[PDB]
Amino acid sequence: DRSPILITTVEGQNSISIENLRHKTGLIRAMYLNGFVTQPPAWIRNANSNTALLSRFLDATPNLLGIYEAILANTYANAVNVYCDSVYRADIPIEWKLHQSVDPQDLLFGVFGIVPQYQILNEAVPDFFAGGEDILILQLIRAVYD
Amino acid sequence: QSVVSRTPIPLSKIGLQDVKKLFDINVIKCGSSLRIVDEPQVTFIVSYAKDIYDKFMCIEHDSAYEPSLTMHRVRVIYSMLNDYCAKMISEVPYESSFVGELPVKSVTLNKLGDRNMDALAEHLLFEHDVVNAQRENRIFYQRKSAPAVPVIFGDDLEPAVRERANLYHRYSVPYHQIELALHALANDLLSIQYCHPTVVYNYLSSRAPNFLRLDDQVSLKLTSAGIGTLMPRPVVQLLDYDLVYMSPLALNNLASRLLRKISLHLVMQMVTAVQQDLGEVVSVSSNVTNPASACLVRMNVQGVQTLAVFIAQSMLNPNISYGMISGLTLDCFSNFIYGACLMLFQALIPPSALTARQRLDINNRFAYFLIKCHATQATTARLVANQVIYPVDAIDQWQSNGRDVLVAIYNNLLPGELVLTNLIQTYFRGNTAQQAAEILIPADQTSYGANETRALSAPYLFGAPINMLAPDARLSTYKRDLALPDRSPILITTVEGQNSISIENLRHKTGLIRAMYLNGFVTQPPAWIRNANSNTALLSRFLDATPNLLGIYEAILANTYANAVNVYCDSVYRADIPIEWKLHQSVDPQDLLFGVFGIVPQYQILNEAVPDFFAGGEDILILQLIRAVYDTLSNKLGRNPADIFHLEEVFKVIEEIVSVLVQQKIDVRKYFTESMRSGSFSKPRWDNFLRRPVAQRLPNLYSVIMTQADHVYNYMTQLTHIIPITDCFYIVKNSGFVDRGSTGPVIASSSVYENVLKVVHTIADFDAANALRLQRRRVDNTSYTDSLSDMFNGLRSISSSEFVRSVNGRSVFTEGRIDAIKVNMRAKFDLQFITEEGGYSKPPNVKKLMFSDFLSFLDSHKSDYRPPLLTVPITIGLNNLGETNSNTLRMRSEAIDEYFSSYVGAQILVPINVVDTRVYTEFSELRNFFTGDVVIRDDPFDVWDGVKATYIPIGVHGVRLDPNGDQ
Amino acid sequence: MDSTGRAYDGASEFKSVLVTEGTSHYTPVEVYNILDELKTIKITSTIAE
Amino acid sequence: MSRQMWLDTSALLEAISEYVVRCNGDTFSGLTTGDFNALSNMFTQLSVSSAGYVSDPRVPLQTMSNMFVSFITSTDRCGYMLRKT
Amino acid sequence: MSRQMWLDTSALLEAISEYVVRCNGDTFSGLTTGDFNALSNMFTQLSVSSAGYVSDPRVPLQTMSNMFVSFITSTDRCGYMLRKTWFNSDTKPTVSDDFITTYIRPRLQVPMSDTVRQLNNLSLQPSAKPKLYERQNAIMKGLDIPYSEPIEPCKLFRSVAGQTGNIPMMGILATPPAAQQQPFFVAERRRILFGIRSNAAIPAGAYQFVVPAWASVLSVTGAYVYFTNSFFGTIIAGVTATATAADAATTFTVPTDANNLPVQTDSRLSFSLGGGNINLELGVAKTGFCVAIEGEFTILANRSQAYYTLNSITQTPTSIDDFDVSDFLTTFLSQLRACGQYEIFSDAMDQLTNSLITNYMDPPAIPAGLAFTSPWFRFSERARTILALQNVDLNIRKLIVRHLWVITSLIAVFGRYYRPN
Repeated sequence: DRSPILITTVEGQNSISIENLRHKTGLIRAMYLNGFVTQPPAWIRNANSNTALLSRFLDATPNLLGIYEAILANTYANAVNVYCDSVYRADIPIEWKLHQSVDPQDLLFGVFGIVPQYQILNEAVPDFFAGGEDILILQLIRAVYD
Repeated sequence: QSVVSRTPIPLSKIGLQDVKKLFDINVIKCGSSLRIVDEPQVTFIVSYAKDIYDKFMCIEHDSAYEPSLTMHRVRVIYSMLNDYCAKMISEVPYESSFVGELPVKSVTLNKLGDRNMDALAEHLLFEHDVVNAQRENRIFYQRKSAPAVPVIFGDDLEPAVRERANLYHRYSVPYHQIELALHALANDLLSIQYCHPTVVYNYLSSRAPNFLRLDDQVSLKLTSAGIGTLMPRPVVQLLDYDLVYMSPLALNNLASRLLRKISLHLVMQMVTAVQQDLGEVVSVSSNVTNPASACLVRMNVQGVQTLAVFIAQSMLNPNISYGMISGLTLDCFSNFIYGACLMLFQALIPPSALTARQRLDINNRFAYFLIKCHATQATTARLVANQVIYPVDAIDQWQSNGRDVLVAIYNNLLPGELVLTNLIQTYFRGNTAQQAAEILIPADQTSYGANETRALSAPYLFGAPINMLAPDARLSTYKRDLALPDRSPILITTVEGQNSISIENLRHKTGLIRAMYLNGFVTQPPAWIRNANSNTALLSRFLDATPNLLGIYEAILANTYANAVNVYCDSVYRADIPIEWKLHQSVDPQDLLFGVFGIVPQYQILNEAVPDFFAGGEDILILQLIRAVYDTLSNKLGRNPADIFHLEEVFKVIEEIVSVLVQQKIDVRKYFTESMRSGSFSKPRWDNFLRRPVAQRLPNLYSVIMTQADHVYNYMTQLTHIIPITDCFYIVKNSGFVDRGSTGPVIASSSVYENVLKVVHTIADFDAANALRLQRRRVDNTSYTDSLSDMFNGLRSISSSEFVRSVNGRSVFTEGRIDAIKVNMRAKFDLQFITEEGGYSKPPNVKKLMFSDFLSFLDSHKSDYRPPLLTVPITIGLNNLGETNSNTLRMRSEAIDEYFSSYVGAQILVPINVVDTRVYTEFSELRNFFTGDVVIRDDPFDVWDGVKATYIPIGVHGVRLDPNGDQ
Repeated sequence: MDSTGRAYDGASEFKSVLVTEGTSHYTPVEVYNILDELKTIKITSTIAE
Repeated sequence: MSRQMWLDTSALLEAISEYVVRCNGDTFSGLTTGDFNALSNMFTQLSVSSAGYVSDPRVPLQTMSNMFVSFITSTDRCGYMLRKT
Repeated sequence: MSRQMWLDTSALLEAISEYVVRCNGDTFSGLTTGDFNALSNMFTQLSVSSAGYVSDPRVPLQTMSNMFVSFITSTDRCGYMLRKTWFNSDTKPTVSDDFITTYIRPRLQVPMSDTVRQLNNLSLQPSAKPKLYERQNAIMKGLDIPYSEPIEPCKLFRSVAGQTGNIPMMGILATPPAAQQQPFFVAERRRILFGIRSNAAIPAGAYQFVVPAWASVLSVTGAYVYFTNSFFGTIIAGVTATATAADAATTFTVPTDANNLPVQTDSRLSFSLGGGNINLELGVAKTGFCVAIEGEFTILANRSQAYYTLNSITQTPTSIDDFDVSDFLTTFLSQLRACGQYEIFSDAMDQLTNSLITNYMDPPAIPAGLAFTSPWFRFSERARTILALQNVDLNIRKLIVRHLWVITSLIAVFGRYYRPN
């Protein structure tokens, strides 16, 4: 049964829902474009400018649609595999997991620059079963112990 | 660099022989093998041709599983306008001959190949029947006088040159109308594309303004154009010019051209002499540095140039560009010179020319100046206490942020503070404090996120709000007639009485400059402590000379026609236009100084500049054409092409088409970019383009062409019913048809007739047939079979012999009906005719299709994702026993039947009923079927191509500036 | 000079390259679902295999 | 146009009808009777030409009548033929 | 512009309504409904100005009603719509008005729209309560109505030579009879009634009934036919509903069916009253009888034209319904009163309905005796009045009723979102 996580719902056949971003869009609007009690410093003099820039930022958000298309394509063809999962196991030590750092700010140009292709390119094909080698051995090690 | 053509589908000439024929004629002498007939029946078999327009049919593909095809067809249709519709039949050959005593001009059938009705008739039996037919041919296939002109030009012409009946003749040729059909459209194409030179002359000459005229020789040539001449006809239609603001590319071109056209002609004194003159008026001590003295050096000519040109464009279309004012120091207004200039400058430009940001700063810098220099110690204090204004030493609290301080000062003034109430109210052109504070455009509706207050418009020009700028409709009526866009340039100043330009605005700002420097301060600017005199002087001479600025007004108004009769001008400020699309340059109000002293008005205008007229409108035509083509493509399709195919694939079709309509590789893509800097396609911008309703109709030319296209589509669509295709084919053990001894035209066939089949199994569709083929089962110890084959065996097999059975010479069919499987699959049938001479020596080789072959088919396509097409062969034996005649016993009856057995054996077939033929027995009617009209002008039209008709301006002349609509 | 843009200048140089293209060979263009369905096939086909 | 033009066409239509009645039940499989040939050719002249092949005579005749009623019922269109001249 | 252009837009606004009804309480957070998708797109098609997602669909819908009221009131503007030709030909008029430009234009996809429409008349379960658009088409262009759409007989009613009205004929049906009277034919909401009243018993045998012009359009299915003595709840006297298990069968036949149809039986029937007459055969004499047909009533195929064209009208004055317009006005009215214009509107309407009739009679003047007994929205009555003018001949009268109706409806649709402020 286990499968990978759903990054966002897929209605239609190539109609990808951005309802998730739209939610944050509203929150972002509430956070800055609705007036403050004691405005952040950046906003004392360039109030207008920020409003305009951030407003464009929001109007361009659907562009992130492109990322959705890509991720979605990989979770259906490319990387989909039997050992994918969506059940969070909280007992795994952090030291065992792979790690890297990310800058949320990079998402800026993502918003203003990504160009959707309105279509999913499932050109690849899954190697659905690779990766068991270790499990098998552990499974046998355990069964032989018995 | 789009260059639209005026004649997209040029006519080409063709010969009657080159017309593509849709029918084949077979002639056979039908006899009997059973009786002795003295006169066999000469018969004519008319069947359809085999290559019927393939590029459009594509029998190989089923339009029901490939919606893409219909799209492709629409594409083809247009290219067919060129390959067929544009090729005009112009030469039907004829000779002088008589019919009795009466002389006639008859079509020379002799040169029409296999439509040579004369030769076709030599097939009849007796010489006399031939002669009669041949003479009847000279009667029906002849050249006669034309009943009426075939080409319908809608123009109103001089009788002398008007196309008339007797210039044409109508020929009756051995072709069915269906065959000539397409070529008849040429007349329609020839019509909307070319017209008589005269018309072109009228068009150009009448729609010409007062100072332009056609060249002498051109006018003469276009006028003396004799009968039978054609020149390409002008395409005129009010376009949806508002689209320019929807496409970056389109707007960039509007701006690009708006700027190229600007041309001002100013005359100014010597930079020197002006210095030398003020130098005297102020008393410049070549040792003392003082305001008055200093400015006389930052006086350059180049500045005035730049300044004027700006004032000029800023007045043609508010949405192309903005200016960035230089030196807006916090208290710049305390520098009377700069101050006076900035205040004046505000009368040469509409609000639209300055950043809504700066426009606001200016108001503030002014309020600072008022509070600093013209406010009472008591007035200041009150404001500060009520938190309207911040103390003057709070240098930092005055730097700009949203609030329009001036509006606030004004809103909180007291009745007794006359001094200020004047300054402010005058600055704000009479609007009340609560008016000045009105929001014309909410910030959330501008690409630059800042409210558009009245106070931000009032000080500029006539003081009207940016959204409702007063237009210069002087040439309105003239534009409307020519069909140019219904919009004008911004009204920079009124033009009263007889050629008198009003300085109304400058006057206003002059009076304000006087009231803020030459009247007296509360706390005079530091610059004025020691230079009060020299200042008052210089400023005095300054105000006395502002009328010299009239010069700019002239140089601008001089080109009234050029400024308005064009596509690029507009006067409504669309605030939503992306600020990054606009161009911008720096402006120094001080440069305007030398202009006030230097510019010398010439007081009468002598040369008007050549308007651009329709130049640059092609982009709109292109756009509208794109939408047009799209809508057509989607109509013939049933839904939006994008719902089914990748936008790219659709565009590729639209491109190909549109480009044929304008003779130029067009690229839909580029019109809808993200911005002027990024060339990425903006699906959204495209969607809005399609979402917009269609305002204006297309120009007539394009509408006709597209309609001529639709007709062709429907014409072809109809020719569908004649290509070889059945909705089903039958599978059967054995079959054939021999009808020996018959006198009919059909005496043998690879197939049978429908009523002889008994359907005992029906295979619904390709899928099902394929499914049965794959259900294998074990029969016995070493063999297997398959549901389809298994079903085929269930059929009764009728001995080959039983088909050719005969009784005393006549074929008979004692057997029942043929057990068969009905397969409802789409299939093409390859027809073939064979003539039976009567000599039963060498058996014919008839193509027969076996069950085995059908399986071999189903296995080569087992995986296909859309049904494949089975080409089923079917041979028909034509009775031509007429060439065989003797009563001598040569062979045994059994031998004849055995001969005919060559036709039997087929296992996969289509009924003979499928084959649609027309069979004529009297030559007469064969002719009556094959007769059609072609009306053709005796002498070919003389089409003038390289005619060069361009406007030329007349010399210098008295120019009258039409006065503005008064009261 | 008229809704076409250009005036009555030189002669119209007619390019035949613009029609002779795309007319020739008819290559069918696949629909969305059909295209996609065909891919789902390869995916499942393999997972099954 | 001409009052004459309308008659000439009316005549043609009346001719089509005539030959329809002439062909009723006389349309046999292996032959092209003169009457039918004539009927066929008359259909051909009825339409424009740009009306293409006639696979089912019912259609062009049907289309023609439809256009006629939407014409003969609109004063704005068929007005011309109502004036004295 | 074109009458067609108006209908098309009405249908749009009328469609926008439909979907607004569909989306009510079905607008959730993470869902995308085909319905809301349709709606939000339709909200776009209104304004020629802009095409951005409508954050508040109230705004443009309002601006539109306002613009409309301001147009429909001034006779200088909406005058062209009151010409004889506007209700007749599809000739795009040369009129330039801000409203017409911004909101009216063709909107229905062609030819598809018609195709669907006809395919619809054959549909199994058509809307039981049709949009106005359908009537607009039947009343104006004379189009067909769905073959199996139900209808209440009494609306269909019109005045006949024999009896003047329907509802009024009630009181008479109440009064005991002087002597065997003439046959009556009345119609309720869910049933048709016919019979012969008498104080003296009338013999057992064959009796012929002439079905009226207005009811020869009817057809019923799933019907119970029996002997009753009530009309709209009121008691009919001079008729008996008595009977006994011994009584001989009482059958009636119609020209369209060669079989006897039983009365006072539990079987459900279906027959066509378009045959022209009913043949009843009383098995046992009754002291006044009244037969009732209660079932599902439908208007025969290709006959709805009689009802919607006002061709079923032969007398004068006549009883005439309103094609249900009254039921659609409700909203607009309640919205008028809201801002205090119910008054000022009635005056602009009277000028409209007047100025309209004017253009209908050559030479160009108000008729004599134009006594409007009711206000613009009680159409049913105003129609009776127009149809009662002896001055102008029947045809022109009818034409005015139809033309008036279309305008009336057009308002009922466009006004609703009206809020001046």
